Order: sequence, then C-alpha cells, then structure tokens
Amino acid sequence: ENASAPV
Amino acid sequence: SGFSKPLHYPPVRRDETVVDDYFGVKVADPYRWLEDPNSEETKEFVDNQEKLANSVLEECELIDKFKQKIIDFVNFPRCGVPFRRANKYFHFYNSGLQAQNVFQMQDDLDGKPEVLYDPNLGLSLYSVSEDAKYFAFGIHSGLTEWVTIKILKTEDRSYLPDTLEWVKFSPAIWTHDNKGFFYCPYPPLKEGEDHMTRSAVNQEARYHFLGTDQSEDILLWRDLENPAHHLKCQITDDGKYFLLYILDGCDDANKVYCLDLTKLPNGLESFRGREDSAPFMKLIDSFDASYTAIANDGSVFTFQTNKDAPRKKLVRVDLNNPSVWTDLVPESKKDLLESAHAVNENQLILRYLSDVKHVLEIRDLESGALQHRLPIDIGSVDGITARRRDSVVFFKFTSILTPGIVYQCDLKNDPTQLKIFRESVVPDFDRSEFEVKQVFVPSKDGTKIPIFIAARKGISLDGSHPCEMHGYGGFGINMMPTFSASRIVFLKHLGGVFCLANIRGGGEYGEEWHKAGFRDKKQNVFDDFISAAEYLISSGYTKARRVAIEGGANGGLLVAACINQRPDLFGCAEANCGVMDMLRFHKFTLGYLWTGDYGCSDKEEEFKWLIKYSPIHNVRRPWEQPGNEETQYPATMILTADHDDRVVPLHSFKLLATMQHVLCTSLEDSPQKNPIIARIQRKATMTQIAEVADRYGFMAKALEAPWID
Repeated sequence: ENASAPV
Repeated sequence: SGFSKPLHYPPVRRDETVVDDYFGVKVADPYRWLEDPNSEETKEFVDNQEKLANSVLEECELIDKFKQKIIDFVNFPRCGVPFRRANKYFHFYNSGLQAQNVFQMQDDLDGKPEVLYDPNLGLSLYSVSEDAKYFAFGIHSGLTEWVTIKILKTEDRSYLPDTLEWVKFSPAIWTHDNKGFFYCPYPPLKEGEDHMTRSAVNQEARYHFLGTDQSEDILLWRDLENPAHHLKCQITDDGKYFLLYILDGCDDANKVYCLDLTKLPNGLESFRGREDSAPFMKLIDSFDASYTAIANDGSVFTFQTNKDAPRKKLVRVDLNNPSVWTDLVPESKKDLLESAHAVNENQLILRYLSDVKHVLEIRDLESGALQHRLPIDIGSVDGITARRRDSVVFFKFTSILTPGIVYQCDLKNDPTQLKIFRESVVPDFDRSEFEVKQVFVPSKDGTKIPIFIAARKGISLDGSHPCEMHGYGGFGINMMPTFSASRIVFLKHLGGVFCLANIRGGGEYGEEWHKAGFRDKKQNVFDDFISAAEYLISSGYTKARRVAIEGGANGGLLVAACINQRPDLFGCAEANCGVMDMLRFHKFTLGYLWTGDYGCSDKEEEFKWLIKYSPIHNVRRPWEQPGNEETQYPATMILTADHDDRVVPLHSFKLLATMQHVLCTSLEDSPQKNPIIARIQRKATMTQIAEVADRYGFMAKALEAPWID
C-alpha cells in the first residue's frame, strides 16, 4: 500500500 | 584480518561500585551511567565512539561504490496496491528516490491517475471516507512516534480545521453516513509529563464528528483499572457494527467487543454524557486466543482464530446465541492460515504459508467450499485490502530478485486469471543470472530449519564466496524473502551469497514454532542460526572468516548472542538497534511489552534463563578457552541512533563498552585485531542509503571481498 523505499 | 591501520580505543570509565543482587547472584554493572542519554559523560562517549568509527570507515574504500550502486538500483518507479471507495481507485506512487510516496486517485479502473496529495514539500495512516469525499492522514511532528491526524477534501485538496493529537497506529474508521470516524488516541498530556517523555497508557476508543475540535469527541471505551491494555478497531462492511479489540502485551490474543450501531437512537450523539463506556456486547472477554472478524451476515459472524488451533482456522458464531461456535474452515494439520479476506459478495480468499511459501485459496463464503488453489513462487504475496462488496482483488508480489508486481483479478467478469497491473524493473540488472532455493538444515536438537539461499547460477561450492546471513527469531514474526536493492549490489558487485534463515521464535509453522523459540527455549533460536552458518560452511558456499551476520532489534539480540557463543564462525557482525541488557530491558520506555517473549529478571526462574544469553553479561575472551587460542571476535559494527524511544540506545552503548573493555583495553597486547565500533546516527531515503552503504563497505573490508564490475 504505502511502502518505504526498498533500500 | 581485513583491517591494518591500528586502533586507538578511547578511555571509557568503569563504576566498580554498581552491583545488583538477583536472588543471590551478584551482577556488576560498571557502565550503569551510560543509561542517561543527556549527561555530559554519555555525550563525550558518543563523540569518542564517532571519531573511532569514522577513522575505521575511512579505510573502507568501497563505501562510495556501494552508495552509488544502491542509489542507481533503487531509482525506479513503484506502485502500491490500489483500493476502492465509491467509484474511485486510490494508490501510492514513487518515481524512485522521492523522500515519500505520492497519493493518487482515478475515476475508473481504466481511468487516468491524478495527484491527490504530494508530501514532498513523514506521513502514515491514510484513510478515505466511504463516499470518497474526504481523507484522513497522519503527520509526524517529532523524533517520537506520535502522529497528528488531519483531514482533506478530495474535491479541492483543502484542509479541514480538525486536528487530532496523540495517535500512534490507529487509522480512521469511517461510518457509512460520512459524518465522522472512530479512532483510538491516548489521553492529553498531564501535569509533570512532557511531549518527549510521556508514556503511552490509558488508551481510549473515540468517535470524531467532522468539523469539530478533538475535545468534543465521544468517549466509547477506556479502562483506568488496566492502564497497559491497548486497542484496535474495525467496522463491518455493512456499516452496522463497530468492533473493539483489546490486547495485552505482545501476545497473539485479544478480546472482542461488538456495538450495534443500528440500535442507537440518534447515533453516536447518544453518548454525549459519557456514562463513561458504551453498551458493548462482550463476545470474548479473556486473553486466551486471537480473534479477527472476516465477515458477518446480520448477527452471524465469521472469525479467524487460534483457539485450539496453533495453525489457525475460520469459525462462525451468532451473537444472539454466543455459547455455540462452529468450525467453518478447519485447521490444516500442516499449513498456517495467515490471513483471510471476504470478497465479491460471497467469496473468501485465504492466504496460507506452506513451508515458508504462500498459497492462495478461493472459497465459497457460506459453505467454506474450495473453488481454486494457486501456489506462489519463492517470495511474498501481500496487501489484499479489497472489501466484501468489491469485485476486483489486487495484491503485491515481491521476492529477492523481483522488486514488485501488482496483480489484478476481476472475480466477476474475467475470473481465475491474474493480469499484471504494474511491474517494477531494477535498471541494468540481469535477473536471469541468479537464483533462489530452499533447503532444510538440522539444528542442534535435530529440528529441521528451512533457509533460503540466493546466489549466482552455476557457482562452484569451493568455499570461496563471501556470505551474508539474516534472521530474526521472535514474536511470531514470519520472515519472507523480499526485495532489497542493497542486497542486489552484494550479489552482483561483491560476488556474494545471501541466506535468510527461518529460525524458531517466528510464526512460520504456527504457534508451536513461536513457543519453541521463546522464554525458556530462546536459546533454540541461537542454536538454529548457528546451525545454518555451519551448513553454509560444510556444504561449501563459504568459510568461517567469510560469513557476515546481520539483524535488527530482536534480530540484533540474535547477532550479539551468536558472536558471544560462536565467535569462530563469523568474519563480520552487524547489529542494528539490538536488545542487549536482558536483565533491565523491561525498565525503559515500552520494553515492558516484550516480557511475554523474553520473561523478566523480576521472577527467579526467568532470570536463570536470561543470564545465560544476555549479551552484555556473556562477553568472553575466546582465546582463553583451551582449544581455540587462534580465535577472536569478528569485526563488529553496532548500529544505533543517539536518541531512540523504541529500543533505548543504552543497550548498544553498554554492549560496545563491555566488548571494548573485555577484548581490547583490559589487556596489554590483545590478540583482538578486528575492530569493534558503533555507527551512531545523530538524530528518509538518503539517510537510510548512507547507513546501508557504511555497513556493506565495512563488511567487504572485514571479509576481504573485492569489488567486481
């Protein structure tokens, strides 16, 4: 849905 | 030993008079003073540890190559899972490196997207009203977790004056009259407390009318006799029932109170008096099992539960006859029922975890009958938010080598067949050169532990490859092999092998898997992780000095306990925000909530298990054990922030001081040559990139792994 960046 | 520039460890003062008695066992605590983050002496320590850390990192010449690759590999468009309200569809979007996701809206499924709110001028808890005319969202004011809720009109993107303080994780649950919503805030700040230093107790369930001040909100529930009991809430898809869930600590267990909204004369305004709590039907009134409502047909509810079902199941009960509960979908004897979702008026989507891979079932809601079954490849499916009235279901698929696919399924018109709605792409990365597999590895006690292993196709198992292993092992958390941009850099440009280990204490095989790695059996978690490293070595992926281990929070505890017990096995260890003083954790901020998994040094039996693995209490010079004179600790980086109310930084600081004392500064000519440092963040995508580049640069150096173009 509102996901952080996949660092 | 990777590092050659010698190390000037700073003096750190020991208070030799601090001693505590735990049921006749004397434990000294000479770094007690590091528990105060605001004192002059603690701030000097931070300064001295930053200077040491910077000096070691300056020798790590691949930090900059790593950093630029991470930026390049993460810079791609990403779509969140869409959801529906009235006839609008909403989703999040990021071009690649925007600090926060932008919130979008469209008229039909085939419609053109418009920007509804762009924060890039931190934000959670986004919730759109039933008629799609309003949206509620949370802004983060501080360094703490506290959120403020505001509301916008979707027609012109204008704000309402409404401001709701003291929210943490509670989103707005809208009534179908569009007049307001339920939410679960903590009370206003009282005398003697301060926004930085307030606890989160006495949580309330409230109803907010649009266009009013927070001080007018209707009070539906609080319990001053049980200040630590916390809340979640929900409204039924038909709009008729408000559900309140009450929880105690970290357990998968909750109460269920139901309020029939159709029986109130003059709606929620009936409670204007207080008379302090509403007339809930208290369907479940103990903390014996988990219950989540999936559907209702009038007073007949379907629930997901773990009641006498450690792998979970679906049950049915009529609120007018609450003694009688009946199985709808029986517990599987092999697979965990992770989640369930009522869709397309009369169907159920069930998400099963079967040997740590997802399987989706589509069933009839009334009978429970199986209609289709879809096994999923290695990775994770998540984010099913469709409601019972919705005919299109969306979800997200992610894996180690798959940055993100959103799938779409029109269960009404073109059923059974998943179409791609959006697919993300990592730039300049050939995904076909790499693969992921699963093997099961024996732990100390014989239990088989599944692990995933990602590597370049066709490698020789000659011991030559650098290897990174990740795990967690607690709280019923399921560890899935998802996408990380920095992990791609490790695989491609460092020639690495990556391993994710599904150790005990997780939820992967249900509640029995969780209980076999908690409380008295916590040591099982460490033994499981050690076994996985031993397998990677004996099967010829890598060797002892070329294994790195990493983990965060309970995973940081994992790393620190494993390096204390088997330092010979690892070449690098990275613990992020770890729980390191297991005798004192429950005394700080919200650490008291973790006693359900760990136990507490207040009770004598629980102390006896905690003392054996507590990291700050088990640091020992490996070379003084008679058969392993050639062993030292791995090169170690402890990651934390100087201020952190989730996992207080005293944990990391005390460990760091203990390791530096015992291994480096207590003796004159230490065999310990591998560096022991902390990377301390003072006080966002670019912040996170710099932390991860530091950790991988340090790792490459420690494992003596060169860069590959």
